[PDB]
Amino acid sequence: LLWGLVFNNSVPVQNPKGTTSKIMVSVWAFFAVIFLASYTANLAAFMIQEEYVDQVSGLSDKKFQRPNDFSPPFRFGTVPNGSTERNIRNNYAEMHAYMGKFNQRGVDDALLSLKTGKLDAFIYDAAVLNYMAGRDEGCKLVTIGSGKVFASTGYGIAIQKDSGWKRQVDLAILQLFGDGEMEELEALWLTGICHNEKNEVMSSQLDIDNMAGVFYMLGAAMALSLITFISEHLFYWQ
Amino acid sequence: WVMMFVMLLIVSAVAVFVFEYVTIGKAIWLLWGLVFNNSVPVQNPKGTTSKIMVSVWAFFAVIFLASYTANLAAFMIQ
Amino acid sequence: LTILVKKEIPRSTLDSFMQPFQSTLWLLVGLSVHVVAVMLYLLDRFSTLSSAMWFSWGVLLNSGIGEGAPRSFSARILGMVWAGFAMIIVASYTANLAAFLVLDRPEERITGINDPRLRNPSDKFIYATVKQSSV
Amino acid sequence: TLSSAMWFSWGVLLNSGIGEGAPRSFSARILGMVWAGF
Amino acid sequence: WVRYQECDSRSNAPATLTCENMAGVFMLVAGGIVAGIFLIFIEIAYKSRA
Amino acid sequence: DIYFRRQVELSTMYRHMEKHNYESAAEAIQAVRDNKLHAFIWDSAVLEFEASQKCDLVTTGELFFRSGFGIGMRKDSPWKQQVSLSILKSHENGFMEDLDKTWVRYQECDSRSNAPATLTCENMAGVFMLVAGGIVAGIFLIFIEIAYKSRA
Amino acid sequence: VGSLTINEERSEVVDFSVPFIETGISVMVSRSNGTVSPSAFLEPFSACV
Repeated sequence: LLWGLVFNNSVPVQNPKGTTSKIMVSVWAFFAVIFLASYTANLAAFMIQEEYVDQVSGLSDKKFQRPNDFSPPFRFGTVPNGSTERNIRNNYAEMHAYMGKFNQRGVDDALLSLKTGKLDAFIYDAAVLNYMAGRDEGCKLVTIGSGKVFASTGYGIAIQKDSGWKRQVDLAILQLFGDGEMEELEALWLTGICHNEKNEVMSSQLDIDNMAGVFYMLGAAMALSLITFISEHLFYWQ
Repeated sequence: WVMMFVMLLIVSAVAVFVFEYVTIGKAIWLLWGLVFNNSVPVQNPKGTTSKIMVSVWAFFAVIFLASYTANLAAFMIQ
Repeated sequence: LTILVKKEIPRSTLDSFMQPFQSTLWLLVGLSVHVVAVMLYLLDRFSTLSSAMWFSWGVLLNSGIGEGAPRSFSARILGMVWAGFAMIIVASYTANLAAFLVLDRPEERITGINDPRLRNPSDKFIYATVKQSSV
Repeated sequence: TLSSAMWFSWGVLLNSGIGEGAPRSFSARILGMVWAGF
Repeated sequence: WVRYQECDSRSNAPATLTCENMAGVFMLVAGGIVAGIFLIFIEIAYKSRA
Repeated sequence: DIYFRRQVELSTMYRHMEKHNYESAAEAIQAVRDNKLHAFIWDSAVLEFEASQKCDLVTTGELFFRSGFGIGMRKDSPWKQQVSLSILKSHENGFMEDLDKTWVRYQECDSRSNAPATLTCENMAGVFMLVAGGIVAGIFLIFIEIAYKSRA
Repeated sequence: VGSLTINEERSEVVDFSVPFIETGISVMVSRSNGTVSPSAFLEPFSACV
């Protein structure tokens, strides 16, 4: 009796005898109506504030290692002439040895290959990618983490070897940093639309097949119903 | 609220048909208790052939109140 | 001065007439209903037989159909978590129905003359004013 | 069916099925409809 | 002359009705009321047979 | 104090800054938690560590003066070509990523995203106390009812 | 002047100025669909409730 009304069910259940028994069930009903109305509330609070989690993180992941056990495996894109190739060829040889079949011919061609399912992930410089994250017509998912970069460096101005004109520009650039004029030069530079400025996620739950945990809470009881059936052989010895 | 009554009253024909092969005032008293989530002590109709339409109405009820609580919770925080 | 643009469509969730996730609003749960009726049948036979599905559907849909509880406790401990599962799926359906109607839509529009959609020009946006005017 | 009316009505409110009987008159039934709706 | 008419201030509040149509959820009972008599006829032909 | 004194548009702010300054980082860090000082200005590479250990304070976003801590040398020492190389080499083969993984981001409480959608259903006392009072008072009401049953 | 990174293989021949815009090697991931948690919210009601 006491399970059917706490979990909102009209199981056919005989009430207990007498009017004196009728009180405690009427307390339990007031515990039930408060209970489920709490739990539906908290769950509805929980499932419209939780954030999507970043299924690939870092270059040390098994996905970015040798892609053995993956229905069709990961395809990494890169441009094969520049600095990133010379950095990636001195730390992970087999990574670029696998990546050699997936070259791209341009930045926008990398975006067109990313939109058509032809590429799973793309590897390039940080500043150009942080610009192109902000100037897509949609503002869907962009970069791993927030701004986590692997080999932090800078841009610069190349110059003739040991010329005297280095030490002046070395002052003058710092004077620009001293004046805040880079943020005055921000109006052309990297601003945009949707730089994760909502952190919203709306999802049709075709991915509601994550309910396998409560299916595991089902079939475990489907085990225990056999187990107790086996311990219902104990009156044969008693 | 006006489609509810006119789709509610139509089961009297099958309630007559199951006794031909409990409907004067015991039909709508059953059909109100489960659409508004209540365990009113209500006799079910006779026969296993009557058991189908109530099992449709229960699926209309669970969809209904779960809709209306949803929309009200959308309405009262905007 | 101000900027004039065109409002969008955005829809309501009317087309989800009890089908928000009918891809994964599975009939697999109905097979679970049938096999748990078969399981209660097998638990009750070898310790009220053909009526087990008329029990179990009445557990799910909150409809009190005339029926008896299973006599063995081994079926009762399964029925406990079956009713708990029914409460779980109806509460999750309630929360995901509220989620469609509480969450708004993307495409935040342009804000003043300091927008890079408008400050830095392109082909994807067209701007115009009346000729020979104060603008 | 006279003294048990509150044991009906609390069972209408708190979703607790108590061994009782429906009112015989329809004039009480039409009040019970909107009581359950409330 | 100016503020005499409106439609609705576009504050983008989707929390409103337009529960105008209800067809796909009522069609299950509209199909149940028709198919139920046919299943009742098959059941009573079974009752008459055995 | 150099960055603020250099700017002219912020001069009034700098004139508001002269009467409350501190001498070390830990003094102001302890003084913020004692509510004597509502705000503090320092580097991000100290405050993001401080917001991961002393777990009552928060940063607030944007940056002003983007630079990096460098090795200070005497002018025209002969090591100026060696140490400018090896630093870049340590940025190449993954040494600094091990260094800050060992030292900087090793502890993290909770990215204060202000998500109240969580538990702390720890206590349940005021809702369970109705059944805890019902179980005690019910036997007394049953005794009064059976004294009525015995009487009439 | 332009887009030109800093590394060790170029610093041997060429001298460089002060670092100018922070950058590095990053990775752009696809624009995948939204996902809820892989379980129902069974977190710690089980501890006490």
